[PDB]
Amino acid sequence: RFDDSIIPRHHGACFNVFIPAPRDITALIRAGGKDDELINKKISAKKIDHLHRQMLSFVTSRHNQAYWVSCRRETAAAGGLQTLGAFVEEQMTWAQTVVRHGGWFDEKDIDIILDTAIFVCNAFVTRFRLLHLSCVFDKQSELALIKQVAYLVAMGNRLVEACNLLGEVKLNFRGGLLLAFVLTIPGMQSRRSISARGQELFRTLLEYYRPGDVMGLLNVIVMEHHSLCRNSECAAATRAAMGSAKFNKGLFFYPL
Ligand SMILES: [Zn+2]
Repeated sequence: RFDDSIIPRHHGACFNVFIPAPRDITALIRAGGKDDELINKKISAKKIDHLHRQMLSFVTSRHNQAYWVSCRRETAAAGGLQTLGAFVEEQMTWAQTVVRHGGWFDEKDIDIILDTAIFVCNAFVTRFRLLHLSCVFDKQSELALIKQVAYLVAMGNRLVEACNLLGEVKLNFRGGLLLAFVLTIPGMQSRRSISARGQELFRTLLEYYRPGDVMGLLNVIVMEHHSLCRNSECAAATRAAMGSAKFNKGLFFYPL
């Protein structure tokens, strides 16, 4: 007797056990210039919020902005979904912060982390399509949407079309809400071109986002499909999509 059910064997590997969560940014500048495990780039929502003035004078400083922006886009062009989910996390948590402090998405003046939201978003979704979406999503109604939101963003501009498409749909299933979080900073940055119902969706996703949510949703989605998907190629593609999580040269922090 035993019962192998009470073991979360579906949870996969575990390199860090769950640990319960309870003025200098040069270490964050130096994290940006190197690839590292995310646990080495990690930081707390409230640590960043304490460091807003200072990290703001860094990301909006003119010196090397051209390099950090190209460098981030270079990583995101070659990174897998672990890199890109890391970038999406960093920018979602950064935005949420600058807003709380009275900032806004004004394309005039450059913010390193923000000036790449749309590039990073395009890159993630383009990599999402490397999955066997058909195997993953299941419900035909959900897969139908997800596949289309991925079609528009991945091919061409068409960001407004994908933002608008999401505003119409109810996002009570994980795959769509994920992609919504991905587009939330492209969404806000495109606020005066999208449907009012989009404008409201992305606004709320932004204010209701907590720093784990994107790497979380991506994790549990991939995790639970592969508790049953015995398919050899679907698993092989899932592995290709998320490459090294240690390929993040442009990333300044991984938020929590
Ligand atoms: Zn599968």
